[PDB]
Amino acid sequence: EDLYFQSHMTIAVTGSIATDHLMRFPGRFSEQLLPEHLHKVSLSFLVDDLVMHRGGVAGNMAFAIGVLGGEVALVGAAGADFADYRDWLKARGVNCDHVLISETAHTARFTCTTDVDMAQIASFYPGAMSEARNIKLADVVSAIGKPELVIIGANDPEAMFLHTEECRKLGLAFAADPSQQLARLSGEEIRRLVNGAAYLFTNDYEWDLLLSKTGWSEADVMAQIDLRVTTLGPKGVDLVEPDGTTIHVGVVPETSQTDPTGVGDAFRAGFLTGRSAGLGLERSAQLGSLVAVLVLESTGTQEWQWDYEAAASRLAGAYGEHAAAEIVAVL
Amino acid sequence: EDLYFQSHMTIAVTGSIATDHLMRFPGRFSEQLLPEHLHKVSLSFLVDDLVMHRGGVAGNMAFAIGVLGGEVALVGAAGADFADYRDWLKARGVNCDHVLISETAHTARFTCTTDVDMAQIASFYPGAMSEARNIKLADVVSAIGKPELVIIGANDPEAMFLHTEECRKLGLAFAADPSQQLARLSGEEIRRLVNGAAYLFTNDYEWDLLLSKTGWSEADVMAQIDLRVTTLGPKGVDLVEPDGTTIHVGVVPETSQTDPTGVGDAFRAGFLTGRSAGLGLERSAQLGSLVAVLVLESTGTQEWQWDYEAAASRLAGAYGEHAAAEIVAVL
Ligand SMILES: Nc1nc(F)nc2c1ncn2[C@@H]1O[C@H](CO)[C@@H](O)[C@H]1O
Ligand SMILES: Nc1nc(F)nc2c1ncn2[C@@H]1O[C@H](CO)[C@@H](O)[C@H]1O
Repeated sequence: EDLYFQSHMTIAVTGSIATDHLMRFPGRFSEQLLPEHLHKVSLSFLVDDLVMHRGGVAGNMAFAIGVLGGEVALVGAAGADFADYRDWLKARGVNCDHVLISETAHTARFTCTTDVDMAQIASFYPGAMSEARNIKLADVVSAIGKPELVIIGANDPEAMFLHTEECRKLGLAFAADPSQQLARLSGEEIRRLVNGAAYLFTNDYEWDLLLSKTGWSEADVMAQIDLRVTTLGPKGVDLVEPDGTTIHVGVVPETSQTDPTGVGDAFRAGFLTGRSAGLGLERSAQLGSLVAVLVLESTGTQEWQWDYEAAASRLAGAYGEHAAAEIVAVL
Repeated sequence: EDLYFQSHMTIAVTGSIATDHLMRFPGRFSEQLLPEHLHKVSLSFLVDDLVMHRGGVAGNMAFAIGVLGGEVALVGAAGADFADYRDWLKARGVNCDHVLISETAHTARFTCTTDVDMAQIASFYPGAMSEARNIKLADVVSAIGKPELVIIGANDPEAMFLHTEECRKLGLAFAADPSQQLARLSGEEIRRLVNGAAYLFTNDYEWDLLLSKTGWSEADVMAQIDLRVTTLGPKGVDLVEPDGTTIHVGVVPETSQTDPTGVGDAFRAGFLTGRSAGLGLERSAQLGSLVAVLVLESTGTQEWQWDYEAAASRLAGAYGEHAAAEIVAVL
């Protein structure tokens, strides 16, 4: 029981802050993935495009929460070059006071290749991100009060656990969002991020990867968390309670599949923004699905716009008049 | 029948010229590749290392032929920054007079991630490489005479076919070495690079990929080429005649598995250098296997050294006293 004052009602977003280099491969990754050679791949894709955008899961989620009008603090480590990115985030209402700025290291670099089917293969060079393990959430809480929720996104692997442990001892609700780091984290490292999570967010691949590396069954997981949120690509999202009562919400139909980078981050930000404003699970995932498709339809993770009227109309089209009115009212 | 004078006995190396960014993932790619999710991967690897080295298959092969004392011309397209790389190559005897230097575009960039098992996943941004389709081999032959062999390595996809067609009409022997570009090339594009090749070089994965995309059987291929050379990783290399009489040569045992980038290029350069000096197929693959392991044991593709005495001793250790003496004498 933490007796310190409530930040009311700020979301703290912890996780990576990066520059993304996004490229396109005009072919199919799967077609190149021979099942008998997956033991030791040798893959090289000639790309026809390369563009740079602001990124990092925490930058992406903070940006979207800010666009949607939420109170949000970004907590992560960046290089000295961060001043410009800070102005871009501040322009959408993001509190960047608690970003650790490295004296020596460079802002992290994401290099990603997307194929015609929206599959993606990418590397992430941490640089200054590794110093996130030096950030104390206690000092953040000291300054702005207790957040209603701390998001634990992909980050310096040690930082992900330290931040989670801090949430546990400070009694802060947290969302486990290890998605992007599941490949790097050992089963032991994944297991210690999960217990007591208000939300666990992944896509279905990541859900299978998590269970595969943790050695856990779905039951083992549901006993430790308040809610599992599993995005299903073109099949929408499952929201599962520990019982588990399952709410399913289908996608907002896309007009293009441009670039899927940051789609999960956007869903999570919209959904959590919905939850913060007292919408239920179904309505929150409907709002999330909209921000998600807006990212899918643009190149880069923070290159989407928010038109209130366009939003209501689209929400109406996919979910009906009730959903659209309840959602738009909350914002 | 080309009546123009013989370059005697120059190898022309066509293919990519690049800067390589090499990174390491301290985990296993396969462990992250769920067979039921290979339909649409979502992969992101946190890397712990990033280093830059001179690269491109044609730069790599030209460098090695030059180190081994061969006469070699590098033929490809690079950016204005190429002046420095040119000095590095010229220092090892490489003729760079026929490199096309782009007035506007940047030297190509390779971004590669290697796991603990030496598996690799990479992207290649062409930049100035795309202008290789503007290079005329006829003009090269005009200047230096007919090469004894033209290597057709991974390149601008259109350039790979144009260069091959030029070899066919100029009556130049050529080696089809599409390896790195097989992922990008259509089955139609692969099929038109093969007929009449003096050598076809691939590893076994690439051999399966080639057959898979061409719709060809091994028999269909062997009827069109003079020799198939298929590297087998830790199992060495198969050299197969159209019959097919098969010569197999095992690896030179490694003291480390440092970085496998450029290992194939090195094998090909050593092997072809062997063939140029009148060694037979077995002896040429033995020399090739040595340059190959030297690359495996160093980081980068052209960061290996050539000690004549160390070479003889290692060749002796893996292949016996006869092989070592016959090989070292030729150089
Ligand atoms: N392995 C990773 N680790 C961390 F901390 N962040 C990563 C990783 N892979 C992708 N990203 C970031 O994810 C964003 C899209 O969700 C992108 O903006 C990108 O910066
Ligand atoms: N898709 C590709 N296309 C081309 F033309 N070149 C590529 C490709 N992938 C890797 N490379 C180069 O291969 C070298 C190692 O064999 C490396 O030095 C690298 O530059």
